[PDB]
Amino acid sequence: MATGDERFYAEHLMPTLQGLLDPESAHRLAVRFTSLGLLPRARFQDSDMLEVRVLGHKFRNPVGIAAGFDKHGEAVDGLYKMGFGFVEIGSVTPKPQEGNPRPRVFRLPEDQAVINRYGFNSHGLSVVEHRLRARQQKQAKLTEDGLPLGVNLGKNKTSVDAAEDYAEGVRVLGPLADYLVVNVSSPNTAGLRSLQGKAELRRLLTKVLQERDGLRRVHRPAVLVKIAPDLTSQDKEDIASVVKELGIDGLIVTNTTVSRPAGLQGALRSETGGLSGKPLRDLSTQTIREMYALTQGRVPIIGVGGVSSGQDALEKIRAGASLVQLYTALTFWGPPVVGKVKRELEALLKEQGFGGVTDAIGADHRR
Ligand SMILES: Cc1cc2nc3c(=O)[nH]c(=O)nc-3n(C[C@H](O)[C@H](O)[C@H](O)COP(=O)(O)O)c2cc1C
Ligand SMILES: O=C(N[C@@H]1CCCc2c1cnn2-c1ccccc1F)c1onc2ccccc12
Ligand SMILES: CCCCCCCCCC[N+](C)(C)[O-]
Ligand SMILES: O=C1C[C@@H](C(=O)O)NC(=O)N1
Ligand SMILES: [Cl-]
Ligand SMILES: [Cl-]
Ligand SMILES: [Cl-]
Repeated sequence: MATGDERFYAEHLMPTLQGLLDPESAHRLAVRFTSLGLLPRARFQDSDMLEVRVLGHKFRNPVGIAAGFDKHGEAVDGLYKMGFGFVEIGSVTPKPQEGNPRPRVFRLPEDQAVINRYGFNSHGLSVVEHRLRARQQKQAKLTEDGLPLGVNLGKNKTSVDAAEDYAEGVRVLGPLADYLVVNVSSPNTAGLRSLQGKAELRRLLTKVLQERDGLRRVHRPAVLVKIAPDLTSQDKEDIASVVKELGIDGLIVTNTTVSRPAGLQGALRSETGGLSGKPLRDLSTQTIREMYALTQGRVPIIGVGGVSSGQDALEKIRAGASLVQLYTALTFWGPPVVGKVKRELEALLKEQGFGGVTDAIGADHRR
């Protein structure tokens, strides 16, 4: 049973490594091991119940790795090996940039949470382009086999024209991606989340979509917008409106939160940055629920924020997500968490009378 690796990781290896390594070192080591395929056995075999068709693609299972883990596209193949149904790399900025000073990442173990203020540390588009080009046909085969690749695009700290930074990303990495994400929801770049005062969001996304439409057909990715959990009701209404009007392909709901929910215990709760993990979970699920309603269920949503179990995944799917991602849970529980979530989700689907993931998408809105 896989529960062996799961328990060993969760109860012994992971807490040991947490005591030995600072969180940024732990991130770097996890990326390096993953990149080399040095992974526990992923004992879980994906069943047909977990397959999802969305965004022009087959997804063998609906559990992805969220942006921010493999920022620079170094570990994509090991992430599939780990059992993820899809991988999102980035955020990638046009020019290389260092990000914020260290320390810039903090664990809140008591809360099963993380706070980060990386500030879009990125190798930049050219480096990532060449890295993805080196495995482009391997990725075409993976995609055809139900294992798509997403690329999350960011902007540089000193850029004078945000829309131009995103357009550069679409031109350079769009041809190498199944989907692109216009991340206008980092907490850690000044001005970024403001990329929604309405006619200006419309202006940005129109430029992005024009650049995407200009790519040759087999190199033309889906375009998604990733939003924060901190938006006003007005901002959410506005985003829904623009997405419908422009024919944006989907939404990623959500990025980290700049809020600090009552009840956090970790000593580092008042560090600046975005909060992820358990305390974000229900805020994210509620944002999914509202965006699904505002878009009439016609816009695919990738649900993200605090997923650590099959129940967490199913709640997001029933709220409206077609796919989910996780990050922070991997940091606490290690690679076995991926099989755990998938096994649990399959069991819950059966118990609740769903034929598969597809049948559960948005199920709460139909009761
Ligand atoms: C250390 C860290 C770095 C991240 N960097 C990125 C990023 O570069 N781009 C992005 O869109 N989201 C970034 N995120 C946000 C995650 O993609 C995700 O939306 C969020 O952490 C919620 O999921 P989780 O609770 O499962 O971690 C980052 C998250 C963490 C924890
Ligand atoms: O704690 C982190 N990694 C743990 C510790 C190092 C080893 C590791 C982790 C998660 N899988 N794994 C791992 C990956 C491949 C093979 C064996 C492993 F054991 C971590 O990784 N990304 C982060 C970002 C923010 C804060 C902490 C972060
Ligand atoms: C970060 C330290 C923990 C790393 C765990 C290494 C497991 C690699 C598994 C290799 N093996 C062929 C036995 O599966
Ligand atoms: O979009 C992002 C970017 C990131 C960063 O600080 O690099 N941190 C986040 O939490 N979300
Ligand atoms: Cl093993
Ligand atoms: Cl409000
Ligand atoms: Cl405090």
